[PDB]
Amino acid sequence: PQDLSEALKEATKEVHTQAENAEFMRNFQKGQVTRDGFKLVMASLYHIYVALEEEIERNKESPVFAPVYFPEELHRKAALEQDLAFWYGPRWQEVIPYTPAMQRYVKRLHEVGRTEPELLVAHAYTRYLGDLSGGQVLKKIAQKALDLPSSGEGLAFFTFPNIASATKFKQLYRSRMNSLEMTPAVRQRVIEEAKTAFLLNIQLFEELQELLTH
Ligand code: HEM
Repeated sequence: PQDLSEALKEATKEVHTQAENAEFMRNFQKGQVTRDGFKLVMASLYHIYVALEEEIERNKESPVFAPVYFPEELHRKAALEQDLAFWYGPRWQEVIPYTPAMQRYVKRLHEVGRTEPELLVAHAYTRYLGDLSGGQVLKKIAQKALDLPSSGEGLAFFTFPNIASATKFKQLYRSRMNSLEMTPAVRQRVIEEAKTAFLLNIQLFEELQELLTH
């Protein structure tokens, strides 16, 4: 399609399904998530978003990323810090896992931000528009599965408080994505990088399910 936002959506349909089909996500969707499994995905997300948000800050004034720079609206590191303090306690930094599959994803995010920053939009699309677009169904599942106390914390990640309307915001973000100027080669690489981002998530899911089933 002409618009990058539509090109991305169409090009990643089949890997999104692969993610939906991954065993860990099948189980999450059938509501068979455990607190230990949930904790692991929240730890994963912290590492991913620390790396992604570091590289967005690095490249925020670059013409290859500035049009989609929305820090107040989208930043997730602080929310995940709040959440991990709940799930892993006050010493969470010293005890959260940082696994090889998590490292693989973080490594690629830094390579992209430092040496192929034109591709960073692919990673911000995959994470932010996915977490925003899917956050509604994704949260629903946990709360009814995790039996959390009524302690007012642990799921801040699933609320973007500086977005009053997700629908308006997605429209805006897509608009901005579409205003990026790129050659056909870069556009091709951006699309492939969005597929790569999905596969990095899928391989993570495969690792976490392994870790949880000993
Ligand atoms: C069990 C797994 C998953 C479920 C149930 C699912 C849920 C959703 C929902 C409900 C939407 C709405 C579609 C729309 O935009 O109209 C969607 C969008 C999307 N999700 Fe997921 N998702 C899952 C896995 C993931 C993963 C692992 C990623 C990436 C890390 C992801 C990235 C995306 C993206 C980028 C979109 C937005 C598409 C676009 O508008 O271009 N999803 N997903």
